[PDB]
Amino acid sequence: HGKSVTWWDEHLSEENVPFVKQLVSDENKAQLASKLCPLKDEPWPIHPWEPGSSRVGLIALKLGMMPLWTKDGQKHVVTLLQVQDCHVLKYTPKENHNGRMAALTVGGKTVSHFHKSASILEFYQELGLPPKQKVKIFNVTENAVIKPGTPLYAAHFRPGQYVDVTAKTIGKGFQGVMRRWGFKGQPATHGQTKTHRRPGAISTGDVARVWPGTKMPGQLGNIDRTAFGLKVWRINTKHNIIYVNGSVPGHKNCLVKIKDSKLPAYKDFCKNLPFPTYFPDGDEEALPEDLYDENVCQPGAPSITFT
Amino acid sequence: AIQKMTRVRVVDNSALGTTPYHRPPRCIHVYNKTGVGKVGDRILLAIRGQKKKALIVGHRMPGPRMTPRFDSNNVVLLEDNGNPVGTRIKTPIPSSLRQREGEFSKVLAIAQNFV
Amino acid sequence: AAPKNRRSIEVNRCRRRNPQKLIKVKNNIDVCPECGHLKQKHILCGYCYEKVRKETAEIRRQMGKQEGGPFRAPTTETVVLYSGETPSEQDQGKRIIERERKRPSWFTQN
Amino acid sequence: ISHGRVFRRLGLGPESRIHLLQNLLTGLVRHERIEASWARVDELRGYAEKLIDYGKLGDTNERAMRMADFWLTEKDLIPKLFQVLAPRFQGQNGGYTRMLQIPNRNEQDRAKMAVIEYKGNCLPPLPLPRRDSNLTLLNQLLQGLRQDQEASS
Amino acid sequence: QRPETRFLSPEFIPPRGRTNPLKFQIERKDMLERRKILHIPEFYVGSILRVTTADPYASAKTSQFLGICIQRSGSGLGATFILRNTIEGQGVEICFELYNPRIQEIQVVKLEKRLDNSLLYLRDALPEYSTFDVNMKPITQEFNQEVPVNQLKVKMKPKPWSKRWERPKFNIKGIRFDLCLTEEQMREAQKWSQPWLEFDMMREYDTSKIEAAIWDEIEASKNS
RNA sequence: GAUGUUGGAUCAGGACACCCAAAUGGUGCAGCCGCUAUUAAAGGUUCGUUUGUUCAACGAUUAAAGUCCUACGUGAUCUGAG
Ligand SMILES: [Mg+2]
Ligand SMILES: [Mg+2]
Ligand SMILES: [Mg+2]
Ligand SMILES: [Mg+2]
Ligand SMILES: [Mg+2]
Ligand SMILES: [Mg+2]
Ligand SMILES: [Mg+2]
Ligand SMILES: [Mg+2]
Ligand SMILES: [Mg+2]
Ligand SMILES: [Mg+2]
Ligand SMILES: [Mg+2]
Ligand SMILES: [Mg+2]
Ligand SMILES: [Mg+2]
Ligand SMILES: [Mg+2]
Ligand SMILES: [Mg+2]
Ligand SMILES: [Mg+2]
Ligand SMILES: [Zn+2]
Repeated sequence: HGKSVTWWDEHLSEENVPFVKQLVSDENKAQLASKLCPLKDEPWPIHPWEPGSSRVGLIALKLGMMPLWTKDGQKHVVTLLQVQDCHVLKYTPKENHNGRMAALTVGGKTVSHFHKSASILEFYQELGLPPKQKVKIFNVTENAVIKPGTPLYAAHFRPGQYVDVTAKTIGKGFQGVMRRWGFKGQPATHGQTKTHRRPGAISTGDVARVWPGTKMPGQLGNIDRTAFGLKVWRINTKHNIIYVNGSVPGHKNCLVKIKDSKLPAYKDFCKNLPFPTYFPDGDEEALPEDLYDENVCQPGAPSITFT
Repeated sequence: AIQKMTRVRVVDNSALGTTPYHRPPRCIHVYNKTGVGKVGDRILLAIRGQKKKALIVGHRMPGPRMTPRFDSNNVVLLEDNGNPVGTRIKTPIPSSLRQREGEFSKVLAIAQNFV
Repeated sequence: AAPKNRRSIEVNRCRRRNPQKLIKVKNNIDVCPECGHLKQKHILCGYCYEKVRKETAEIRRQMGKQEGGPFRAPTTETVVLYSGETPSEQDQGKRIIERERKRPSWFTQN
Repeated sequence: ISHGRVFRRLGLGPESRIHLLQNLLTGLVRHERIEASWARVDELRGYAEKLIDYGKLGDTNERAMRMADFWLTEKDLIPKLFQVLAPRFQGQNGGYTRMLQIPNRNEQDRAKMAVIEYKGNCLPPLPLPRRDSNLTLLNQLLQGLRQDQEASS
Repeated sequence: QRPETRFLSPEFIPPRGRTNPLKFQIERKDMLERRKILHIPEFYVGSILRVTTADPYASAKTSQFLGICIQRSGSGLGATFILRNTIEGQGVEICFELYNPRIQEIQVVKLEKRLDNSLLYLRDALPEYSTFDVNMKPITQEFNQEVPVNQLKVKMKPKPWSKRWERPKFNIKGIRFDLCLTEEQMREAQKWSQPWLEFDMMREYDTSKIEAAIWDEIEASKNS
């Protein structure tokens, strides 16, 4: 038995190719809109807010960057993060993860069934969601737990707050020493021969080995990084778009991990936020289409006059 | 960005500014820890074989949007007291300079046109 | 830099018999429904493309004969004919190439 | 680094690249199908597409005419571009070129080759990949599902 | 007779990058929210403008400036333009953000199109061309629906110039090159020309689908 | 039957007999500077004119512009003014 390679679309005919697609997308919209109502389904017990609590996070899409002006006249540049499809996936009890905090696994953007693994499609069939592209694990306290297969919207971070972002930084491949590290070069013109880039002496004569940490040319930039202490300026409710401050590591259009700030200055800031998470059903109110921080100049306004 | 060995042009009306010399006045030292000076920074000028202190007024390097960018690098002659050794400054000065009153007070007081 | 020691045949067997330097077994090979020769799944059949190619070459020769010189090329659409065929009205007003071989089964009339 | 770049570097430089494409495009507009290196066929694809989009702009447009001058070397071909090759594409927006991969060349070089062709040329039909017919056990098995989705609606 | 062509402010033209189109609808909705307060008039590189700024540090909060628009660049909310004027003999440039909330009133004194799409070369031109009267009154438009093309060759200071303007990549029709150059240098400049660029096809940027979509977006935004 | 030798360039590993930053004792310490002594090596320790020059003088500064070792570190990485 020499078994052949098979992809999903190999044996389908002209007739059946669109049918399969229409069918899969149909079942997808159905399964999505079905999970659209968490609170009336089989909601888990909601717990009050204690001071040592830690919230759930979000998975976003980096759109691009845009300028934004404060009422004070200063100009900030901000990054638009969008929440496309966000659902909590599985749940790990306290003892079963860190011995300390409970793991909540969150899914990202929707992909096609046809290219994933058997095991994974099994995992989503026992859930009822479409497969998510990027899946990250958040650490969370017992009072912040949610129920697996629950939707997470972008109103989750109320405007003004500090968040943290983790993502894979822009990959630059195999880079020389002057990029990767930032060693000065050798001078260009004075009779230097074939040296204008190279690291130069890499060690000491006695040691006769080169040390286990030594900086050398190599892989640069595809790695995880985290930006701390970013302020959130404004929120869009309809398109689910956060405007965070400064820059977020990754290429634009990349998938990005958002949490509340773990920085020591902000420790208790989570007392004012909708805590298990935000629930559009529960409040039964329409949030204004944009939530602005008190500082921001709104896209329409008096056109500032100092005095 | 005005740095060591930049030829600067002295805008205020002074003895040392207008009188000719075989050397254009050169900047020796900038007092920022960065070797680069900006508008409202402080310089040590070599003029006519002696050292005077100066205040950078405008320069040819671009700066934050809505800052005026000038055709030439312009300095005002200054002594240690912070007193301008000149009577008055004709060519226009960045309105941003009015931010710091403390150091530049007198310099601002003799300034004619702002932009 | 000059190698400090001859390497043993052991070390060499290790290096050049590595699973990476071995030729991988291609799993995408199939047979072509017409001539039953072998072809890779994403590539045209070699043997089929051959008879197609030969016929294209010959039809290009005869249409090289129908043209007088190097720079002279037809403004009409062309339609190629085989023994026993007469032009349809859809195809008339066009340049016609006449050929001896009766129309090959894989080339349709349309 | 290479990030976000839509052009290969082929031949002795940028100019050499344009002239390589020139030759290929002349060949393609003349013979209506050519077999060339896969990198270069795939490169030619875009230009072969948009050259037909100038043909549609009309014979009278000047910007199209000086364009046809640069890109079609053999001068006879230019009336072929406007009067022949442009008019037989009308309804079809982007559907001009078929590009398919041939077995690798038989010479010691062993490159990776492709044939590129205009739709509707009069040449023997290329032995295109066939789709599995509908009587196939699996496709026949999907028909049931379709008819049941029709029966439920 | 009603000649009708719609002038779309150049920063409603989205850049060539692969950015998700959702980003551009946002920027547009914001800058169109901004259009409704501060009125932004048409103008081109070569056109003379006067901007009023809110100035924190001055006593009269208004700061007035007047000059040529030398170049524009941007997209979405980050649109900018550059004004150039000679005050007292000092060359002065300012970079203004079009949609910036500090700007109060923009005013067009003279609407004009000069031959090149950017003039940075007015840096090396003689002081006349950069000088303008601070107090000049707005010289209005006759609604000819023809923005007047003023073809004016310029004189330049002796070399070197801040950029090399003689070279083909700049395509400068505005400079007077007979008086400022020699034949040798005009042959030199022709060694850097890249003739094949205009014929590059694929290098061409297609718009009109987007044009229709966003123009319809602006109609739809004015209606509501 | 060769361990290629000064000074720079690049990149520095280490000592502590601390030049800065950090806690302190004593003073012929009122405070401001200081002068001495104890404990502390994670991090710093500038740019120029003249000399091939390390050293040194001199200009201008810095919180400081340490003393050393590593084949007077480092030429199968570079430079040869000496
Ligand atoms: Mg990369
Ligand atoms: Mg260098
Ligand atoms: Mg070299
Ligand atoms: Mg040599
Ligand atoms: Mg002297
Ligand atoms: Mg690429
Ligand atoms: Mg090559
Ligand atoms: Mg491609
Ligand atoms: Mg320059
Ligand atoms: Mg020996
Ligand atoms: Mg060290
Ligand atoms: Mg000690
Ligand atoms: Mg140390
Ligand atoms: Mg040595
Ligand atoms: Mg040495
Ligand atoms: Mg060595
Ligand atoms: Zn075959």
